[PDB]
Amino acid sequence: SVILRDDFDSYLNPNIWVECSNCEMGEQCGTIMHGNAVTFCEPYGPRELTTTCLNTTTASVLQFSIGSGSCRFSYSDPSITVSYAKNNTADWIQLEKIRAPSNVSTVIHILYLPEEAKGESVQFQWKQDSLRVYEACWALDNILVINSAHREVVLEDNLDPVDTGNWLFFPGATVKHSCQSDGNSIYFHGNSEFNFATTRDVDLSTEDIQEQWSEEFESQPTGWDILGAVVGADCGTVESGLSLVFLKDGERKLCTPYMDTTGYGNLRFYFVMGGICDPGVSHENDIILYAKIEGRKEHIALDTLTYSSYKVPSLVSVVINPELQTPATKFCLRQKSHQGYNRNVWAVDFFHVLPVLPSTMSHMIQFSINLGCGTHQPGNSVSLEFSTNHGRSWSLLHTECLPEICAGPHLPHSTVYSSENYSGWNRITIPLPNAALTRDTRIRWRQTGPGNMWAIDNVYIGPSCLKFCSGRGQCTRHGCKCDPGFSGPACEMASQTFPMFISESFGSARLSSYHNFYSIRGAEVSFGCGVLASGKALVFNKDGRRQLITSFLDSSQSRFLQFTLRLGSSTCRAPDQPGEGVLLHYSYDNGITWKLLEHYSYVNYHEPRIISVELPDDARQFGIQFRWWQPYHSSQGEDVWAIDEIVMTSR
Ligand SMILES: *[C@@H]1O[C@H](CO)[C@@H](O)[C@H](O)[C@H]1NC(C)=O
Ligand SMILES: *[C@@H]1O[C@H](CO)[C@@H](O)[C@H](O)[C@H]1NC(C)=O
Ligand SMILES: *[C@@H]1O[C@H](CO)[C@@H](O)[C@H](O)[C@H]1NC(C)=O
Ligand SMILES: [Ca+2]
Ligand SMILES: [Ca+2]
Ligand SMILES: [Ca+2]
Ligand SMILES: [Ca+2]
Ligand SMILES: [Ca+2]
Repeated sequence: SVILRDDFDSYLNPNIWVECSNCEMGEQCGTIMHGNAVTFCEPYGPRELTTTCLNTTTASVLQFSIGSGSCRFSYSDPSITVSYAKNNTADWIQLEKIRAPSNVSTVIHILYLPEEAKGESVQFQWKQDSLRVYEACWALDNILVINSAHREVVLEDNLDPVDTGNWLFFPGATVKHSCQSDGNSIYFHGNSEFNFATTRDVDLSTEDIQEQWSEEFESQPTGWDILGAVVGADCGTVESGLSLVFLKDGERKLCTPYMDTTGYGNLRFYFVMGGICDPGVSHENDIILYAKIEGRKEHIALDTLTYSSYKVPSLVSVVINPELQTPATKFCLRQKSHQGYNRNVWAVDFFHVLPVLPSTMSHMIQFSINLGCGTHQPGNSVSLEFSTNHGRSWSLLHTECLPEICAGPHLPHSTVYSSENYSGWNRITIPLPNAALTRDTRIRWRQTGPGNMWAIDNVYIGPSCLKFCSGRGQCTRHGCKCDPGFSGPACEMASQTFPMFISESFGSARLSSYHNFYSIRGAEVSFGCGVLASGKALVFNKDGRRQLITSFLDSSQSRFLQFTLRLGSSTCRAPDQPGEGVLLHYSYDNGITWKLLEHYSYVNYHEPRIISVELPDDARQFGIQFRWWQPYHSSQGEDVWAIDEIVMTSR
């Protein structure tokens, strides 16, 4: 899994590092990643850090963080080489050369290791060029050499005990019992620029794909924008048959036609630079991947393909953002610069697109998370992201796509988790998107606020348990571990029964008395919106989440769900912007899958309306919840809506 790892807070460890040249292991420059770093601050002397011998036979990537922290950063100091040597000789071969840190930011460097650096006796060396005074300092932290050999399709870790091989780094966190966890968890105390937990790469590839559109480039395609390319096989087989080989003098650019992407969530293609072809040599030969919407001049950046990452044909997987799911979106690859004909050559093949989620729902992630740890901390929020290029770039695992605002497939919730909406420990269960179903995919939980406390536990990543255990179980390597009171391979058999009716006129001003509802957020019971049915109504006034979730029901013998709704009229001013309407969802797997039932435009309900929703078969279920929710509002006393007289019956 890992050939080398050191955050310098786990011990210099003489089994990892030769004695350094004029360094200190500590906090002389403050936080780089977290805790201690290897710092260089002497005015003279060689500045050098060197590993002991390593077996890099199947080493793929070298990663490290570098920066000046709170120390003086460089304007004119000599640059810093990253090199390797074999057989404990002094013949250092340069891998990369980077200028000494010249901002305050810490940069994470990802280096793809050439073949000649893969051997049985290899060291790596960080060394600053010698002087002819160092006016500045620099520091190293979180050094990692990944192993490509030994590989898994499932990652399971409840930290009891932790498998260190499952994790790269978690800066700001410790594996320990805290935050009222079940045994150990990954606990962030809240002390610092980076606070995240990153998994190792997992093999989430699938045996076949169900693409509905593809381009194989067996002849120059019609309607594309193609500059500087020939249809051929100069770089060898990129996927199958011929490919687009960008070997010409001049501009090298590839653009799809404007496409209807409103049903697509994942763009894929195979790519290679060098190898059989002439390789790129520096980052000016990099490929820029961007998108464009028809009618609008702006280029939406997507990713960058680096000259060193794709020396063999490799799958590139990119998320088509909700802003890019339009009736006319095009995708473009452009090289920055090259050194002439047949120089720094790249090739692409088998462009194809996939839906947001695979039809099979074949893979999932599940975890427990606590935000705040027994104290609601505003601004405490964790984004769940994935990478398919060894951490070079990251994407939110799911991005919301809601009516009017988004034209793509309906996706109600982004994989973002804030303290405002969660209390204590909560289990999150998510089907993985197609774009993450690759062959080196890693996951990370990243704090996006500041000193916020949080923790994660019971992590599962891999093939989906049956029905994601129906929201009533933990998915394990060996199937569902069901919660108390539930049983079966998907935890579908329940011991309790649920009411086959609901009825609420909202006579009580105390939200704590509503046991027929699971959640009442952002609302009060009052006359603020006048009379809807009779007496008071539930008026959604407040800042933050505005939602109403019924308790668990049994709608198997129910025909309709009925309620009175009003959107706006001074204490009930109507929603004024698109997407500020109300959505009705249902879920019968404990909130894993919220299915859209109806959408009430912000433009249609100024006078109270008796709404009667005839239930489709899929919404007549034992153990179901109905939710009314306003995802967007101006969060004051604005865009107010109200509900009253909720009724469901059964025969
Ligand atoms: C070095 O790594 C390779 C590939 O992982 C392995 O076959 C070899 O046995 C290793 N050498 C030693 C001394 O462990
Ligand atoms: C250097 O390392 C190579 C690894 O392929 C080994 O075969 C060779 O014997 C070594 N030679 C010396 C002089 O150390
Ligand atoms: C660090 O330098 C990079 C390179 O120009 C830049 O993108 C970034 O904004 C800099 N950080 C700060 C805090 O200026
Ligand atoms: Ca550290
Ligand atoms: Ca645990
Ligand atoms: Ca082809
Ligand atoms: Ca009422
Ligand atoms: Ca508004």
